[PDB]
Amino acid sequence: SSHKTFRIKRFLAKKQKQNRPIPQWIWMKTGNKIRYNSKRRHWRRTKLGL
Amino acid sequence: MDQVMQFVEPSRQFVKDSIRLVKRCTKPDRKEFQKIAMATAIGFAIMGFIGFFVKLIHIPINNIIV
Amino acid sequence: AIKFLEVIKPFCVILPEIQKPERKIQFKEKVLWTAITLFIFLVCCQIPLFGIMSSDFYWMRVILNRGTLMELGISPIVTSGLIMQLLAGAKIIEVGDTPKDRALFNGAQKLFGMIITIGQSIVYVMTGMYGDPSEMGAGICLLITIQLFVAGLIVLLLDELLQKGYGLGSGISLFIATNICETIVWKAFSPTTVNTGRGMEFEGAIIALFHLLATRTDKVRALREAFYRQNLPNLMNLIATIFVFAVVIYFQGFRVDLPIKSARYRGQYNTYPIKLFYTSNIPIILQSALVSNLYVISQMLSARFSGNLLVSLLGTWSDTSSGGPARAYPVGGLCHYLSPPESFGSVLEDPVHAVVYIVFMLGSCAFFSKTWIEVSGSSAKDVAKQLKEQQMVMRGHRETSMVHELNRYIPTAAAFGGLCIGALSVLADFLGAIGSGTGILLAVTIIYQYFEIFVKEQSEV
Amino acid sequence: VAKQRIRMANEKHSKNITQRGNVAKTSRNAP
Amino acid sequence: AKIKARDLRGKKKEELLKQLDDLKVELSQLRVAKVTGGAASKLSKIRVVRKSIARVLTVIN
Amino acid sequence: NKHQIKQAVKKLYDIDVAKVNTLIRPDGEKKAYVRLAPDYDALDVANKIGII
Amino acid sequence: GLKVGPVPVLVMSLLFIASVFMLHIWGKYTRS
Amino acid sequence: NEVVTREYTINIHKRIHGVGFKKRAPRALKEIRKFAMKEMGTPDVRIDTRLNKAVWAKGIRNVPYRIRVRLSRKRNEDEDSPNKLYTLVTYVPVTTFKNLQTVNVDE
Amino acid sequence: VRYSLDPENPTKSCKSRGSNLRVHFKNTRETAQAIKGMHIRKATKYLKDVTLKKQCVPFRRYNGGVGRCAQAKQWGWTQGRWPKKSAEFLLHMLKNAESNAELKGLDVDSLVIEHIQVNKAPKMRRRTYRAHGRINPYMSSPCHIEMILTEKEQIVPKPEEEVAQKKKISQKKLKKQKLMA
Ligand SMILES: [Mg+2]
Ligand SMILES: [Mg+2]
Ligand SMILES: [Mg+2]
Ligand SMILES: [Mg+2]
Repeated sequence: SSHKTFRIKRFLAKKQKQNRPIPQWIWMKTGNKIRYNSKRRHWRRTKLGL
Repeated sequence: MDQVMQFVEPSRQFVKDSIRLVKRCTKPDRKEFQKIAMATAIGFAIMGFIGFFVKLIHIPINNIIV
Repeated sequence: AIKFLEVIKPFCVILPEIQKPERKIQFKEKVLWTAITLFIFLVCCQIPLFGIMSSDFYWMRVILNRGTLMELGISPIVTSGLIMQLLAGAKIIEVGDTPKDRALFNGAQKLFGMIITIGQSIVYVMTGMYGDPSEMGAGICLLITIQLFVAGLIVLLLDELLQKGYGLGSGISLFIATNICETIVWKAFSPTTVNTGRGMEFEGAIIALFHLLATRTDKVRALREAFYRQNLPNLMNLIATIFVFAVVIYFQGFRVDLPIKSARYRGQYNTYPIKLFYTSNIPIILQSALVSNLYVISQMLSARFSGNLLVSLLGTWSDTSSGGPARAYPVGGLCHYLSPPESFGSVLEDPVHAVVYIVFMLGSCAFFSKTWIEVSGSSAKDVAKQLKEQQMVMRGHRETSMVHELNRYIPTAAAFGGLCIGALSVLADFLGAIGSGTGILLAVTIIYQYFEIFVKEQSEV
Repeated sequence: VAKQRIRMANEKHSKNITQRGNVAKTSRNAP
Repeated sequence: AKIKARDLRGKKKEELLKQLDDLKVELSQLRVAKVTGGAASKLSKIRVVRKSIARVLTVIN
Repeated sequence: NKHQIKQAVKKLYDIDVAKVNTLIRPDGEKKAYVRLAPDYDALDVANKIGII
Repeated sequence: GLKVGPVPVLVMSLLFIASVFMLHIWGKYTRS
Repeated sequence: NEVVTREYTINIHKRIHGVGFKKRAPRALKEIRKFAMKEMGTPDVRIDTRLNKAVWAKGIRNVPYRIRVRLSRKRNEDEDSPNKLYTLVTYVPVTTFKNLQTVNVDE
Repeated sequence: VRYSLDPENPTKSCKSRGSNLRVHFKNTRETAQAIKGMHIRKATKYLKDVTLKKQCVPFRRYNGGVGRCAQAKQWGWTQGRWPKKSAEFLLHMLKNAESNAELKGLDVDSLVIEHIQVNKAPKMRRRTYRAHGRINPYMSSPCHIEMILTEKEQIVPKPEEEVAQKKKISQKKLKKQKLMA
């Protein structure tokens, strides 16, 4: 909501920053296996639960 | 003073922009300045000498032609 | 539009073109293409034209770019290049925005350069800069056209080959830089000698020193003669050129680096450079024109209307026959105020005039630089459109707010960039440095590109 | 601004039916 | 002119506090450069200046 | 806090500050809207800082 | 459009450069 | 005589007979466009917005019974278009429909 | 890349193929069987009629529930339909194949569809929501297509109204080329 606690507004901010694609130079790394960020979240498909 | 400030202010501000642009300019640093200086000298020596020789060599050949 | 492309279309359909290199060429191979390219051009310069008979001078045809196969230099091919982006910038020509049409558009540029060459070669034959046709005959005149003409096509064709990845950079810039370089080196080590009544005197300024530092018994005398000649080059002139070289080098690095990034991909941060010399050597060239032909008009005008104060005040003229061609001298009035001082003693003996000319030269250079950007399509709006077309943007800005950010520096870089260009030239000429700023700026900038290219490939070369 | 221009401009647009494929980008040609 | 801990051992406290302040001023300028389009050289200097800051504080502590 | 930001701005850049407004951004960073005294030109001060 | 190779430039220009010599040499040594 | 103009009366009443209320006016346009193709043989048929306004002037279901139109076969200036010609259907306001024939219009 | 069959005279054939194409496999297998053995000009003309509903594709194997039409009598069959996407997809493959023939310097007016095969591609997953809180598959059935064209002694020049058409310019293709240039 608009009414927010500092603790919640800080938890939500960290969940916002983790929701990005991987850098493309990570692919060229020597022993790389990651193809994409498998931990992507969508506000509508799955809920943070808090 | 219209006719004074009507030309003084722009020229005065033109200095303001000029100084400001110089502060924002990335200026070459002594190590960067030295790197190019030795670079340009060598490159200058190459082209000029190569041309200097060619101009010399055709001198006798020019004499034969004329 | 229709009667512009359709006219050009058929002609380029037949015109020649060089093929691409399918896979990237190795650097040491590129050098070898470049090395052969520069050698060929130099030969063409040293070759005097065949058939120049009456007037321009056999000695001149032996010694000197005057009278060579490169009499026109690269001005014809250059003239089309400026003419082209002038018309495109001027909106006189509708831009055929497709890669193959754009190649064809470049084809029209090549055609114009060839057109100019024949136009210039024909004109110079008419004017008699090699003699009268009624004396030489047309067959000799025709040979003159062919030699100049074919040279332009070869020179035109050679530069592209280097541009197309077979060599390094641009041949025209290489040649122009080298000529500047050979000019200073020539004046520095020429073994040629000139018979002063005291004997033969070496043109090579450095040669003359030791030649005069060994011959003359009093080394105090040679401490002046070699360094303060007036009919011969001096090592002081070489000294300033060295100092000017350092100055130009320092100001080559000045630029405003704006952060831009691709709108499509994260990271990938790149910088758009706004060079201080935003308008290159164009402003002085334009400045030269107004100076040169203002004297021509003011000279002619006073002759027919010497009695008018509207003309006498504008300028009083004199024909100074100082050996070479009669040198026009503004006796007084505006034109004299719009003329340079010739000697250090004159400068200090007339400080007020020195201030006026110095100030005017700067003001002219700045103005021509500022106005040139709007004409040449290099203003903020044009640059923004280039970036928008290339999918580049400033981080945190909208497409429309890029124009505002560029306007902070582009108009100021133009005025301050042009002002510095003129100022540097004035100091260089006040110091009599060989070639002034225009040559030095070009040579310094050009060697940097090849320097930069070498550094990249130096990674393993 | 006169409100009658809404009608006049609306009617002008209707005339584009007869010039499909060559409709003027800007009718204020000057500038 | 790189900062090495051995060079800092014998210096006075106020002398190291001054040296610390110069580095902190330097880092702030680099952080301004990081967002105004500084060259790759200035960006690489951030980590060099940060560990120089740590070295001085280490020798002070 | 605002008092700390105001004192830091003055000491770092030797300017005077009229007031400070602050918000915490959705990404967790704190943004400070620092207004300078009328005898100071933020456009000039930005050039000193290198922003413009 | 007509295409061209890089060496054909060098070869054609060289023959032209050779052709220039003939102009200076033959044009003189027949009239000297 | 590719560029010709004629004036027609289209009996919309018999064209839309039996059609549902919500489809009556839309099908008048479809029948006007079908009529134009038959008389002029041009798949590219353009219906003037004033004729559209006349067919809808009474709502979706109470469409006018008869309507006087004008068909003009014109040359398609769009060289890209596969159809050299096209028909333009305009509206002719009439007080009465009695004794109105198919009339050749000369421009 | 391997095709199921091999051209009999490889010097007189051109190939084309496509994979993971989002056109129904069942409609397309029927559409391809119609044009098997057709001359390319006839084949191209036929598929354009299918789009205009002037000629039907007879549904011979996958005909469960398919309706009857008067145009299926042309094929000695009662069931026929007009799969527009299948026809359009095959018109693109034929166009690609015809260009391949030109690249090899073959007489495009003599080409016959000699081999043509439609294969099921891996199925794409979506879902539909059913009564009582149940979820069920909603699967697309894409196909692979491959066709080999061969020269025969019958020649059909191209239609006049087709050779006179403008080489359409695509602005979006110009943009990307300019960006690369
Ligand atoms: Mg929900
Ligand atoms: Mg059933
Ligand atoms: Mg059923
Ligand atoms: Mg439920």
